Amino acid sequence: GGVPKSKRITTKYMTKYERARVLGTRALQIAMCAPIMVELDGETDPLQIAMKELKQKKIPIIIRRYLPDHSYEDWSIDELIMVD
Amino acid sequence: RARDGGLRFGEMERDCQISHGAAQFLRERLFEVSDPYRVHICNFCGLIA
Amino acid sequence: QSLGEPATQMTLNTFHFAGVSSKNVTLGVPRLKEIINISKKPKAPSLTV
Amino acid sequence: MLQFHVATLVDNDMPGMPRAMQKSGKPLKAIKARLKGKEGRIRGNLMGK
Amino acid sequence: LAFLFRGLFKNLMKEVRMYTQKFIDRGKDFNLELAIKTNIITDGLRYSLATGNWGDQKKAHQARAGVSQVLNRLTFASTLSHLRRVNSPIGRDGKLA
Amino acid sequence: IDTAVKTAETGYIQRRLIKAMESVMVNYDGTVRNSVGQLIQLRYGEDGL
Amino acid sequence: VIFNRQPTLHKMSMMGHRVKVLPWSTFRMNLSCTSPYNADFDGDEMNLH
RNA sequence: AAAAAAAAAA
DNA sequence: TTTTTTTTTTTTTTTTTTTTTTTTTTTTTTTTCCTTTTTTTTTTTTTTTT
DNA sequence: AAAAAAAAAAAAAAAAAAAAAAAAAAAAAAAAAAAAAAA
Ligand SMILES: [Zn+2]
Repeated sequence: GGVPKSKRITTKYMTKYERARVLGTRALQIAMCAPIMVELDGETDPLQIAMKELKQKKIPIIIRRYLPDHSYEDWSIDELIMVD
Repeated sequence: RARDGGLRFGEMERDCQISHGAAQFLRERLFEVSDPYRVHICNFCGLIA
Repeated sequence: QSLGEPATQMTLNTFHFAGVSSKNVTLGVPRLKEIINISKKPKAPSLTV
Repeated sequence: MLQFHVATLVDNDMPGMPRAMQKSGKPLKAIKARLKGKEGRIRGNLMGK
Repeated sequence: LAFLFRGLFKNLMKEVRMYTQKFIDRGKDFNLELAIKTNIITDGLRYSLATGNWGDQKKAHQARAGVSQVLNRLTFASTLSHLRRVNSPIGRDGKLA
Repeated sequence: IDTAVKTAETGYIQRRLIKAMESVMVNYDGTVRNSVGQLIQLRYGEDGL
Repeated sequence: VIFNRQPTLHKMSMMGHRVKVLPWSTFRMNLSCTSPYNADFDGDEMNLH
């Protein structure tokens, strides 16, 4: 049940529950020796690198938001806009 | 303490971890660091094989 | 949780009570018990006419 | 006797029925006594491990 | 302890009665020292003082618990307060104030 | 006395309240639904904030 | 780490904290955290996960 | 090692 | 000789009583005591007799 | 010196208060069917 990109009705803003699991999954990926999409300035804790490449929206995660009628909308990271 | 036992992650802890909206902390404290197990299940009957 | 947490604090006004009206009214947590349980017989039914 | 033994294997707390007499002066702890309760298998071992 | 001695003396008389009825139906006599089982009174008082369940050992579920307690030896005042304690038989679950 | 008697029914009321509403969640369409998907509120708190 | 006082009444009764390793043997927390935990520092025991 | 009881702490 | 009118017999509800059943805050720390028992049957032993 | 009866040791056995929902029994009015009187 792939909803088209023009027909997405969910919010365009990443809430805290998406942010926590995206940061955790990306930190686990960097800790398991994935390539780092951005430059480095001496950060060693991979959760800091996870925020650092979340600022430039360079994280390859597709969030599959589930509507209550068991349909899903796929949103990229760069399609969402950070707020804190 | 005398039997070297862990802490009781009771019902109210589960309640307020639901209230925090943290699914992974609940899955950790209630499946990962308490009693994980793997079972083999028949697809047709759904029972332990 | 945000409705059950004030129920623990519904005993601080127990003292310094004398009563001005002689009207039967259930107050505090048992009155809460009358509204959560939907009691078909309340302890103090009253009409405000 | 067979019906009594089967039922008190399953359920030991039903009124009107003779209690399953364990050796040490206690009733039998049946499957229902394992599951039902605050310290049972649901509340004390699954919601609260 | 008087009530405990009533129960244990009744059990002793029942056991003595059963022994002498077993040995009277065969036409023989009996010995009084072999008739009295001395473990009954001693074992009953020892059990009901060590355990605290105030009654028969087989029927301890109908008996009151916590009548006999281990004496608290932490301070002298704790021992004096434990020796001068009064317990109400109302259970510790009553909503009535 | 008032601090002891109550605390039991207050905790029982809290457990009942948390068990009646443990799966009510704001969904991605803004509506508020329970575990079975039954609609409760079209917006959370009637304003979605 | 996750820091928890029992009984758990609301959401802020178990919260996240950062470990600072200190010399003696008690879990030393700040004073402004006494209000959400309902701690009293009179022999209160408290849990860490 | 289990079960029960009692005394307590917040 | 048929129609109305009284009687009967179910029929469904009502209402009150009785019975049943299920429930009783969260966590933590120490001891003590028991985890058989008398009864009945079976087997071995000891003494006595021819 | 061999065979039988009674006594003692060893082994298995059974013996609290509250509140809501459901079931039940006496009652009670209502409605349809059957029997009798009259025109
Ligand atoms: Zn199968």
